[PDB]
Amino acid sequence: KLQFALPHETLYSEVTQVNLPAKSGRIGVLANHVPTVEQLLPGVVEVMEGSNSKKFFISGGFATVQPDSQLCVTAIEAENIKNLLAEAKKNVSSSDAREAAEAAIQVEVLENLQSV
Amino acid sequence: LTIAEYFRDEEGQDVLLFIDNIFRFTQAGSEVSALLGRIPSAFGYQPTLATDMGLLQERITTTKKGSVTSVQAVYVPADDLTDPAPATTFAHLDATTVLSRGISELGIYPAVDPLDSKSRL
Amino acid sequence: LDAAVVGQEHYDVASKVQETLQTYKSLQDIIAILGMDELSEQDKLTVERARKIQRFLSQPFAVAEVFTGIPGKLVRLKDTVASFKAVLEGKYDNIPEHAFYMVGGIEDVVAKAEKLAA
Amino acid sequence: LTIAEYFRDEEGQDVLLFIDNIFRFTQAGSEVSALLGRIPSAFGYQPTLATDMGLLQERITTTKKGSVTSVQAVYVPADDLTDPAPATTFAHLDATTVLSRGISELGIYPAVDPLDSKSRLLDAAVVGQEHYDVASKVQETLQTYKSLQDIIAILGMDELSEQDKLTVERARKIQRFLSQPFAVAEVFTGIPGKLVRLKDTVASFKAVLEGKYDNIPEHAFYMVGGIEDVVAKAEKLAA
Amino acid sequence: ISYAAYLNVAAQAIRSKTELQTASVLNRSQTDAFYTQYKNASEPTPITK
Amino acid sequence: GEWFRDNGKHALIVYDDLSKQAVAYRQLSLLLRRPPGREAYPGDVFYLHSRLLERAAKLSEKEGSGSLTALPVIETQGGDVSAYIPTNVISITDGQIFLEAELFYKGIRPAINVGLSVSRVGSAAQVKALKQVAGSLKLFLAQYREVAAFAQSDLDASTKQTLVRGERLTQLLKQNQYSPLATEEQVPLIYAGVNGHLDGIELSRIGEFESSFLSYLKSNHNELLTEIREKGELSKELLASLKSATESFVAT
Amino acid sequence: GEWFRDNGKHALIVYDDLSKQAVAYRQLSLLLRRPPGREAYPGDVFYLHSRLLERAAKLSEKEGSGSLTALPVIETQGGDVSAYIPTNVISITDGQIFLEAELFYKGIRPAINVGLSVSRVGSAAQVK
Amino acid sequence: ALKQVAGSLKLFLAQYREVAAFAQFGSDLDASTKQTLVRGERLTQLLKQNQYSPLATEEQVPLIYAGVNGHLDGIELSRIGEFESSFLSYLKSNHNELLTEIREKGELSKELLASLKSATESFVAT
Amino acid sequence: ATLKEVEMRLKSIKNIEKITKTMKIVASTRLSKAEKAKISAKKMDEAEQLFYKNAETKNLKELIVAITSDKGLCGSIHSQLAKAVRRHLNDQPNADIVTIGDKIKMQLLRTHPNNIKLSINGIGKDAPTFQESALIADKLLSVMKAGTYPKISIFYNDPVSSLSFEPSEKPIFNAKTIEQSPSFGKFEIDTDANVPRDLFEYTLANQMLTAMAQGYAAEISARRNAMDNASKNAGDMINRYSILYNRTRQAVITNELVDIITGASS
Repeated sequence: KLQFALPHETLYSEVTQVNLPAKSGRIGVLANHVPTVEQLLPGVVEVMEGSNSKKFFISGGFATVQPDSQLCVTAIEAENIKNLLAEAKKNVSSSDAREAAEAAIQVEVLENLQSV
Repeated sequence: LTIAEYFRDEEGQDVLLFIDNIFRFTQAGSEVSALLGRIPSAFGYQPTLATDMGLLQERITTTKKGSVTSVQAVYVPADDLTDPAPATTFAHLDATTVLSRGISELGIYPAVDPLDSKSRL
Repeated sequence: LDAAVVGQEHYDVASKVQETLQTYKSLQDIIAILGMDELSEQDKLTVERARKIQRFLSQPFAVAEVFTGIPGKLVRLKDTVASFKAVLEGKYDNIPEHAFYMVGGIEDVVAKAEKLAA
Repeated sequence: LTIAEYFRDEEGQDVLLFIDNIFRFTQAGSEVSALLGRIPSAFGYQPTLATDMGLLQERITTTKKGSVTSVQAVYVPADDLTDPAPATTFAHLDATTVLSRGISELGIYPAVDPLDSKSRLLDAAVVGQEHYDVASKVQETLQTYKSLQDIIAILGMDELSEQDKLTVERARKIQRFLSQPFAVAEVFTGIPGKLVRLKDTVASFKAVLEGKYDNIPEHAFYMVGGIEDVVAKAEKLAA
Repeated sequence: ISYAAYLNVAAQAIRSKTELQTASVLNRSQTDAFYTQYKNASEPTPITK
Repeated sequence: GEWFRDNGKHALIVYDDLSKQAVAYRQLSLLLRRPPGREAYPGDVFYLHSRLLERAAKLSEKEGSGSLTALPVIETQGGDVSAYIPTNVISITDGQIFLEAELFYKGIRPAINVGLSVSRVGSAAQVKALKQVAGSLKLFLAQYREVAAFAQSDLDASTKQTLVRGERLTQLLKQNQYSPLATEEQVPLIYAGVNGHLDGIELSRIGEFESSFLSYLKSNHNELLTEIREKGELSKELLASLKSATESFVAT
Repeated sequence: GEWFRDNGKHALIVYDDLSKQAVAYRQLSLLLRRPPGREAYPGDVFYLHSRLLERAAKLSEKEGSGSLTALPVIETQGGDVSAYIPTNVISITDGQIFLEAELFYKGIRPAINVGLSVSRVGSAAQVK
Repeated sequence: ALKQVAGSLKLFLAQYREVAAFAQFGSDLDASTKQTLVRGERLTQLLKQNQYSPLATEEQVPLIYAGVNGHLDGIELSRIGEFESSFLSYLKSNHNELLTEIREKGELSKELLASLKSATESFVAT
Repeated sequence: ATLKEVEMRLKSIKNIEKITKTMKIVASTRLSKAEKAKISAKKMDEAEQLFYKNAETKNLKELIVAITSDKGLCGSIHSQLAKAVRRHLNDQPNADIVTIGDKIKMQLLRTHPNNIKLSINGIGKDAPTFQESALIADKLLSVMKAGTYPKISIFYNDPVSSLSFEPSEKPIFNAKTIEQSPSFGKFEIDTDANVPRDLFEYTLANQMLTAMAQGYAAEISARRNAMDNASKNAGDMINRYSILYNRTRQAVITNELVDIITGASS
């Protein structure tokens, strides 16, 4: 039994398998997984009932398998113009102003998101 | 009324009398009183407002012969039910029938408001 | 109502009482529509105190004994002055309003407050 | 009026006639009416209030023989603009300036009510389209403000739409920009009187409405002259 | 930069045509939030979040 | 005016205004020492105005079919319709067009307050073409006004659509002085408004739009303008033609 | 009524109503051209009622103990008791049973608004 | 003398009125707005006055000067009355120079302004 | 007393009635959008705060985050949460208080002014979002040094139902407390990364949201109640002032009429 949850929407609240993007190793939680805590990177989450496979693109968060074998998934988020926003981050590289203290973090995920 | 009385009194009929509008009878009486030089009562109305009303209303009634039954359109000034005009008129009313745009727009003919129309009987 | 006649203390106390009542009366439109919860806490406090003085000004009369059903109390001027002064200092804020209602001097409120709790 | 008339007709020229205060003609008349054996009329005024006024005002008119520009101060009983006297006076005028207690009480002199003052000459055919349009938006901006003050009363600013927050903030400016130091008013302000050319007034407000001056603080618009003065005062309070 | 603030900036690429972008998406993105530091009554200037 | 009425013709009479007449009548009456009443009007002042206004009439075929039509004017004080003369006249006539300072400053000129105005004759006095497109118009501005105070965020798709449409019809209905429009110029403007073809255009341009749409309609669709003017009705083909001419103008 | 009061018996008098009497009296007064005061009632409308309602009394055993009792009826307008005629009679009578449109609408009939109702002497007269 | 110290006092008291109405609907505001909320509340208190106790100009000018220039903002509201008479008695005994001069010359030279600023500030630190 | 006095003091209450009524429906729509934003927050709590329930994490100077809003006109939202924080701060007087919303900063600044080190502004207009939640949480870590207190407490209002709400407290556990929890071993966590550190900063942001979403919905349901009661009471004054007006209007006309009749005898 799966518990997929977002702060704005609530996705999943019976499930055979779930593939999550973890620390790096995309893990396939089978129906009787040993309890874990893993952080979710940005990526796709695939819930598997029959042979139906619903993908979801994800901001990030945390997955935990419980003692009761339940999976708990949490993310903030579940595209428009490809190149937009990427050029609104390369020009503001930046330099020594504490603007670069965050603006250099955009390109870490936008070459990961577009990889899918 | 005098026409309506004869059907009661000589024909034994239950007769309808429509007075439209009863407010304009009060106003006219008010106007005559002013023209005759009488000191206006409260709010400009005649000092004889109640007896003037009485003199007409008291004739609409049941006799051993039959009855005059009057339906009187009533206008309320400024919607002020306390203005001596409606106040004095209401003292004589036995029931009311309230037709409404609200009942009309819903598709109900006649457009009687069944929670607004009230009867002493 | 002048310090020359009644004594400075009497005057001060009377004035502060009139001040208190007035502040409640200046706030009536807001109390009535929006209620107590939309007042600032300073006002909410001064209001709560006027409400008490308001009641504390009611008194059982000896001839009115048949309508109140209460022995008609008669309170001396010095006592009145000393009783209201204290209520102004905020000594009896813990006391519910109804205790101040239809009593005599200060001790009678204490008597009613113990009577009502249990 | 008889002297002003003689200039008009027989000097055949332009007279100014200043009357302060024409209400007193109506009031004075009123004060002998009953003793002349007249039944009073409404408000205790004389039965002949209007024809009396007509007989006076109609003589105060430009003619084909000459020109009279007349200026009449008009008292308003108990502030009531509906008092038969001010009321009857209104239609005798080509231009009414209404001074307003609520406006003076804000410290805005002159206390002109910018919505309740009217003129025939406000017309594109007379002032030109541009002047006219500014005037109109200025009035919409102020009426929108006047309307919203009821919501500013119970909820305060922060429930207004983005469009309206801007309109309100532009109106508060425009309100103060309509104040001006009079030369004659120096003794009450200490401020030298500013007399502003019409063409600059239009051009100034035009700009305020378009938003060219929205970063400029509210107090820099109060009690000054033309836009150049706004810029000048905004530099002072910046120091 | 901090795991919350770090996932948030990632929640604004996945948030920023204008299609799969309902009203509350571009309202998840906007903040009228100003943090004021305080010491002994206020101390320093109120800054945007 | 009655010579016209009485000789099979039609005349409009504007009494501007009956307040001031009432005032002179009152002046006469008090001076002649006749008994005063409310507001010091003689107790026959109502008879003064109803004597006068009942003379406007549409005559029968037997009597020439001529008509007189009266637009009396009444000045109110602070919008007080309850005042003596306003009350008399409002009760004598067949409806009010009621005008307001506030609407005026807002820019709504004619400053007609729709919720307070009436024609007791109404639709029978109206070109069938206009009755057709504006039958609903009556409805919406009514709905607009109820939901009005919501103009200030988090609203239904129901209550904002009401808002969008109303705002525009209100704007459509603005007009410059000395420029009354023909019936065949009105119906297409009101067909446009009523039937949603304005909800896309920004409120600032509903002015320049009306101007540009009519001229265009003149250049290209002089055909239907004429038919509206000549038949005064709108057949089914005509609404469909109107719809075509409108949708073609909007997209451009 | 007084006859019973005067002959050692007990009469109850119901004036239904004094509002309309006061209205009749105003007509009489205005037709007679007396100065109209508050709500165009004449100066002496208090007196009209006062002399009336003062004839209700319990007599002393030295006079035969007979008793007149008055229950006059006044009609307020829209619940307003501060009107001229309501306050006059309220300041003649020994109390008011005030009946309320808001209660009557709901079903609470008699609509005796308790708060605003009082007997001033009938205290002694209540069955224990 | 009194004109000079009561500069825009009446217009400021007007500003104080509008503000204590923006305060009514429950909001803590900024520094400048709460500063005029503090000043006007005390200027008001300064203008309170016992009956049969008319004050000489040379007594009035100091109290006003003290008010409008901020020297009272530091003082707790329920103490302004006792501030007045003490400050007066302090000037009569010590800076009688000034009150004699104000009563005599009717105006205020910068020499009397600097002296007053130096005097008032001195009394503020009891 | 006069017609002008009554006409302008009725009118203003007719507005307040129309106004308080508009914001009863304004904050009815705003309740539908904030019940769905609430549920999505509350559902997400069970899933996130379950790990801690299973790991059995308990506590071992304190940072107090208090959440109401900037707006008033909402019953006693701010008043009875400030009342809670005070009964709590009575036990622990030596704590640093962070306020979110001005109406709680003032409630608290008047009672324990020097304990407050941070305030958050412009807070209860739209619903709360993870972005506000996380950026508040980010400053918490930066300027308050959130990560270091032995105990961190969020104070907020829980919507019991539509018609009421409950002032509530919750703990946030730091990295240290997570790691050293009795039943932490039950989970096979990879001890390479700082799962506890991340788990803390995530839960700081996340459970603040949980709190803000409920407090906010508690508020929206106190606002549409205070305004509901406001319209119901403003209309009671309009009944008083409609009648008094219809009176004063008649009295005016009658007294001018007596003046006219007297003037017309002589």
